Order: sequence, then structure tokens, then C-alpha cells
Amino acid sequence: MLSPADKTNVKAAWGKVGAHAGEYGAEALERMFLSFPTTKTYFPHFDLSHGSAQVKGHGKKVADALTNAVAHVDDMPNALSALSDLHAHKLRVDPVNFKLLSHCLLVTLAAHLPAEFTPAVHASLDKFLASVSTVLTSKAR
Amino acid sequence: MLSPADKTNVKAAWGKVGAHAGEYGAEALERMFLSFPTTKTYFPHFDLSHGSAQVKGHGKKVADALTNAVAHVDDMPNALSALSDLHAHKLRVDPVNFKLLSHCLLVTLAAHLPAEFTPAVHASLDKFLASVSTVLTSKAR
Amino acid sequence: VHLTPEEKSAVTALWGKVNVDEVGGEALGRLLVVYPWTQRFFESFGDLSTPDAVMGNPKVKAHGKKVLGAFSDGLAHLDNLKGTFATLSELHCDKLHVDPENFRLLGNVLVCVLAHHFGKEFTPPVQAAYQKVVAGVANALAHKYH
Amino acid sequence: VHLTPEEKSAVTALWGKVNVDEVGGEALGRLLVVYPWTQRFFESFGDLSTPDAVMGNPKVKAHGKKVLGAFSDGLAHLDNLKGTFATLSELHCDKLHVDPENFRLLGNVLVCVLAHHFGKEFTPPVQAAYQKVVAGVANALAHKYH
Ligand code: HEM
Ligand code: HEM
Ligand code: HEM
Ligand code: HEM
Repeated sequence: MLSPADKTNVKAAWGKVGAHAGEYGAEALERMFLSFPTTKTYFPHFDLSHGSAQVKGHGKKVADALTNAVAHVDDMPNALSALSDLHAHKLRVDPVNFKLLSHCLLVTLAAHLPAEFTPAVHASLDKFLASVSTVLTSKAR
Repeated sequence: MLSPADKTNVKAAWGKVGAHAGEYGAEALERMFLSFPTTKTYFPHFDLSHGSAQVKGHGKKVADALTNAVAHVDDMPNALSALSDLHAHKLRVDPVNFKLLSHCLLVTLAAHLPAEFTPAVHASLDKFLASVSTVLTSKAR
Repeated sequence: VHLTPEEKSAVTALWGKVNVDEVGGEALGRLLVVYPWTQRFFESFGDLSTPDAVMGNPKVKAHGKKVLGAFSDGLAHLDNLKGTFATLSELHCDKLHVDPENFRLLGNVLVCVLAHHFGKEFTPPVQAAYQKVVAGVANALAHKYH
Repeated sequence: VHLTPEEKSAVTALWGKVNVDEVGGEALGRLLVVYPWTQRFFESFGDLSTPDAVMGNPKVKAHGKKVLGAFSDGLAHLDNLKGTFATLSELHCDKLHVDPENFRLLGNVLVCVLAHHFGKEFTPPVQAAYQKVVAGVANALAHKYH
């Protein structure tokens, strides 16, 4: 579970992401596609080329959802119910893939928040993405 | 999240284990050590030889806890708080290992409960061991 | 794979007792039931609504037999699963878009089915050898993904 | 691993810029902080009670340098990691009893540290090359487990 500390850490770093969330969301996807090629099997309908508008567009959606999770850090199961349902019943993404995106989201943040990406924040961010992944996969079966 | 049917299925299957739970506890460990030799890293102080009294004894211990979790299927978090603590702050097993033991427990059950190990029961037991795993790794960080 | 002659014989011998038809239909059905997200690839099969509906689906049964058939043929090439499954690896990637993690799930389901079927005969050491094979096959199938 | 020539150059170029002492201390410290269960192997290291306690612990810093030193050596034998890491593999298994999953966690932490340090220079494709490298090292280190 996220401690008060974790919560402060997350609001703080995400705070810093600000208006760049979309771009960082897109970058995390790109990093994931290149390092973990197997994740591409879920996007056969996408132009996965460098600077694809589809990826750009998709990156914004993912970032908006995370931003929404931060906004409702005390009620994530509810704030994300809709998205959990979508992932569980329509998309049917294998759970292991969540760990892959989370890692790539962390890399992206690290790469953009040198001052804020402290050991403590890194730990809180990791726990946060694990919590979000748990929610999105809770109704899988 | 275990559905009413799941809890039913688990209670039914475990009902049949009965006096053999300890033996099954033991055989599952044996299967684990053999199939996933990395799991042995957590038992350097045990004699891991076939039919070792240490393994037998530990098998019993694991079985009894699963029994207790079946009895409190509704209140797992509470029923295994002490065990969650032990594992989180003392044992400090990496969470990946929970999936390995779970699979070995399934295999063991399959091998011994032919009639009862239907597709529906297999799904429920899998979900169950997954929930037990979650509880046991929830205070890890 | 990194199978010992002893582990080799163990695999080989148990396999000769397998009814591929029944084991394949059950492994595939159990997969669809235990890990429901795997159903995403079989929309065209029909009613997968219930365990009973999956287990009974003839399309499921027949696909199970085809999958185990290819698996069965791979056991004749334990020293080159990679070359044995190269074309199937590309197909699963390039045409089917199947996440290789499914290969792993299927492998574990297969082991549960063998244990279910062979009870006593499916000893810890026999299971250890099968575990190496399912891992080897999944690895070979995922090998040409890009 | 599967390192294209251009992946091998990209790895090597960046590695040239790394202060192994510093990155070693940072990666090991962050591991103990993010995955506190990993602290299980360092009870003789003293105070690991808070993030500052970990990161500044002279013992953690020195061990980090040792580990990354061994890792840097591996980077010169990208052709033969299993060979290069065989005696260390045996040690981690037989004497230290270190679960190999720790090796993958450290790999991931290192990638985050490299991203932290290099910023934009740690491009998507440069990361893809490092991902292959840390996987290879983790595999090499786990190879002698039994
Ligand atoms: C914790 C991380 C994740 C978040 C916040 C997230 C969020 C979202 C959102 C907001 C959408 C768009 C829904 C809409 O159309 O309104 C989406 C769609 C989708 N997601 Fe997830 N997702 C996550 C993880 C994943 C992973 C790991 C995968 C696969 C590797 C995945 C595969 C998909 C796919 C295939 C779509 C549909 C895209 C399209 O066709 O436009 N998601 N996700
Ligand atoms: C299904 C999940 C599990 C359950 C219900 C479980 C249950 C238990 C129980 C009841 C004990 C004995 C506590 C006592 O002595 O009072 C125990 C101890 C222990 N467990 Fe867990 N366990 C599980 C998974 C694991 C896994 C996956 C590992 C490592 C791979 C593990 C490693 C240990 C160790 C090393 C001990 C101490 C053994 C000794 O020194 O006697 N456990 N566990
Ligand atoms: C032991 C692992 C597996 C083997 C050896 C295997 C083998 C095969 C074979 C031989 C075919 C025939 C198609 C052709 O030749 O054109 C096939 C098709 C297919 N497989 Fe795999 N398979 C495996 C695992 C899986 C899994 C786990 C899934 C999904 C959960 C999957 C999804 C499919 C699909 C969707 C098709 C196409 C069926 C159709 O055309 O209706 N396979 N596979
Ligand atoms: C990149 C992976 C790693 C490399 C190259 C590496 C390398 C080394 C080296 C060179 C030593 C000293 C050997 C000796 O004492 O003779 C060592 C010791 C040790 N390593 Fe590893 N290591 C790695 C990962 C890990 C991880 C992830 C852990 C645990 C989380 C770990 C736990 C230890 C411990 C406990 C010792 C002994 C410390 C002591 O002196 O008490 N290592 N390692």
C-alpha cells in the first residue's frame, strides 16, 4: 500500500511532469516497443514508426490516465474502474506486460527528472505504478 | 477477487485433501526444489534430500496455513497477518517465488485429485493461490 | 534442451503413453478457462462463455490437437527446438500476433494436464524433465519475434 | 546476447563515460531502497534503516564498486559472459545463496541509473542495447545454479 510519504513523493514528481506527461507517455511506449518487442503484438493496428501520430496519441491517453490516478491517489480502484474493465474485457492484455510498461515509464521519468528522481522518489514511483497495474488487472479473471 | 463459486470450488477441493494435506505440502516442495532449483536459495539450512524430515515438517506447516486460509477465505488478509509479517520482514522471499510454489501445489493437487481437478476447479485454485500469494507479499515494501 | 539422457528417456517414455487428441483438447481448453484473456485469439471459435462451453467446443478441441501435434513432433528434435519451430515462431509473431507469454502459460497448463492424467507416474523427477521441455518449446516459439 | 555491431558500439561508447565507483554505489543503494527484501544479504553492513542510511553507507558504496567492477569486466567479454561469470555464478549459488532474480532487479535499477545520469543521451535504442546486456549478465550469473 502507498504510505503518506509515497503519496507526497508521487504528487511531487508527477507535479513536475506537468504539461510534458503526454510526451513522456509517448516516449515510454517507444522505449517499451524497442526493448520488449513482444509488447508490439498488442498494437498490430498501429504505425509504430518513430514519431507515429498513433503512438503520440496513445501516449497522451496513457499519461492522462496516470494523471487521473495521481489526482485520486486515495481512490484509485474507483477512479480507474472503467479502464480496469476495458483492459479486463476488451483488450485482454496479459498481466506481465504491465510490469514492462511500468519499468519503461520509470526510465522515462529518470531521464527527464534528474533532480527529483531520488532513491526515495524512485521507490514511491515504483510502488505507485505497481498499484496502478494491480488495479488495471484486478478484474482479469 | 474470489467469486462465490471460486470459494465454493476451493472449499470442495481442499475438503478432499483432508488428512493428506501435509503429505501434499511436502510433495509440492519436493517438486519445486527439483523443477525450480533457484528456490533452494531460501533453504540453505535444510536437508533437501528426498524424504528429508525438514522438508516433511515444512510441508505440514505450509499445508496447515493453506487450510487456515480456506477456513478464512473471506478474511484472508486478517487470517494470515502474522504470516504476511514473517515473510515481509523476516524471510524476505522475492515475490516471483510465490508463483513457483503455487504452480507446484496445483500440479500436486492434479496428480492426487483426478475426479475433483476439473477446469473450473483448476481456475479457482489458481486464483486462490494467487490471492494467498498477494497477501503474503503485500507488506514487502 | 539441456536434457540428460535420463531426463530424455523419461520424457520420451511418458509421451508414448499420451493420447494427443484428448491431452491437446484439454490443455487448450484449460488455458482458455484458467487464463481467460487467451480467448482474445479465438473469437471465431464460438461460445467460450463457460468452462463447459469451452471444454465442449469442437473448434477448441481440434485446435488443441493441432497444437499438441506440433508439440509432439518437436520432441523428436529436442536438440534443435529452435530450428524445428523457426517458421511457426515467425507465423505466431507476424501473422497471429500472439504474445509469447501465452506459450509459457500453455506449457504450465500442459504439465497440470499430464499430472492429472498420469497421477502416480508423473513423479517429481519426471515433472522436472517436462518443465525443461515446456520452457525449451516456449523459448523456441518466441525466438523469431521482432 | 543478440548484440548488433551498432548495439555493441553504442554500449561501449556510453560505458566510457561512466564513473564505475559512483554508478556502482548508486545502483546497489537504489536496489536496497526500492526492493528492501534484497537487504536480506547485507545484515553485516549496518544501518540500512532509511534511504540516507543506505545510499551513504560506506559498506554499500564499496560493495557497489566491487559489483560494477565485475560488471565492467563482463563488458569486455560480451562474447563469453557465461565463461567470464562462471566462478562468480558458482559463488553466488553455493556460498552466498543469492536468488538469481536479484540479478534481474539490479539490471533494471542500473538502467534507471544510466537514464538518470545521461538524460537524453540514454536514447530509446541505447536503452534497448543495455536491456540486452543486463539480461545477458543476469543469465550468465544464474547459469551455474543447481
Ligand atoms: C499501467 C499502465 C497502463 C495505462 C495507464 C493504460 C491506459 C490505457 C488507456 C487510457 C487506453 C485508451 C482507452 C480509450 O480508448 O479510451 C488504453 C488502451 C490500450 N492499452 Fe492500456 N494502459 C496501460 C497498460 C497497457 C499495456 C501494458 C498494454 C500492452 C502491452 C496495453 C495495451 C493497450 C491497448 C492495445 C490499447 C488500445 C489502443 C488503441 O487501439 O487505441 N495497455 N490503455
Ligand atoms: C503459498 C505460499 C506460502 C505459504 C502459505 C507459506 C507458509 C509458510 C509457513 C506456514 C511457514 C512456517 C512459519 C513458522 O515457522 O511459524 C513458512 C516459513 C518459510 N517460508 Fe513460506 N510459505 C509460502 C511461500 C513461500 C515461498 C515461495 C518461499 C521461498 C521460495 C518460502 C520460504 C519460506 C522459508 C525459507 C521459511 C522458513 C523455513 C524454516 O526455516 O523452517 N515460503 N512459510
Ligand atoms: C506449444 C505451443 C504452441 C504450438 C506448438 C502451436 C502450434 C500451432 C500450429 C501448428 C498452428 C497451425 C496454423 C498454421 O500452421 O497455419 C497454430 C495456429 C494458431 N495458434 Fe499456435 N501453437 C502454440 C501455442 C499457442 C497459444 C498458447 C496460442 C494462444 C493462446 C496460440 C494461438 C494460435 C492461433 C490463434 C492460431 C491460428 C488458428 C486458426 O488459424 O484458427 N498458439 N499454432
Ligand atoms: C551484476 C551482478 C553482480 C555482480 C557482477 C556481482 C559481483 C560480486 C563480486 C565480484 C563479489 C565479491 C566476491 C567475493 O567475495 O569473492 C560479490 C559478492 C557478493 N554479492 Fe554479488 N554481484 C552481483 C549482484 C548481486 C546482487 C543483486 C546481490 C544481492 C542482492 C549480490 C550479493 C552479493 C553478496 C551478499 C556478496 C558478498 C558480500 C560480502 O562480502 O559479505 N550480488 N558480488
